[PDB]
Amino acid sequence: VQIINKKLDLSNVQSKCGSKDNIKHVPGGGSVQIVYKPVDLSKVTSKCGSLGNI
Amino acid sequence: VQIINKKLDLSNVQSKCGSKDNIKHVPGGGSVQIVYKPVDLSKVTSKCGSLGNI
Amino acid sequence: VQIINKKLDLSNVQSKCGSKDNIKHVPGGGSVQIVYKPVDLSKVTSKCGSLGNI
Repeated sequence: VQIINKKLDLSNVQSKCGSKDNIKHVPGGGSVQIVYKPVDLSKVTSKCGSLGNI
Repeated sequence: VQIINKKLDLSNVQSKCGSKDNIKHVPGGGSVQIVYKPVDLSKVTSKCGSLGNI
Repeated sequence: VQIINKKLDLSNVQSKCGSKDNIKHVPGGGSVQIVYKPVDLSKVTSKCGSLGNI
């Protein structure tokens, strides 16, 4: 009943950001979820001289 | 009944930011969750001379 | 019934930030969670000459 994963990871990231989730994973009936007036206004600048493998 | 993972990781990150989640994992019926006036005005600047393997 | 992990990790991080989660893992029905006026205002700067393996 063998399971064999053998994973190899060489990945690279310059800047990595997690989630910014407002309401998340709320199991139950008759519950109330309100998200009111969100504003994403954020800025991302990425500049690179050469991107990719080989 | 073997399980064999054998994982290898050489990965790189220059800056790593976790999540910023407002309401998260709230198990139960009849509950109230409110998230009122969120703003995200964050800035992310990434600059690189060469990004990638080999 | 072998479980065998064999994991090897050589990964690198220059700067690492944990999560900034407001309300998190709150078990119970009929409960109330309010998050009011969040502001992400953060700045992240990453500059590199060469990022990646070999």
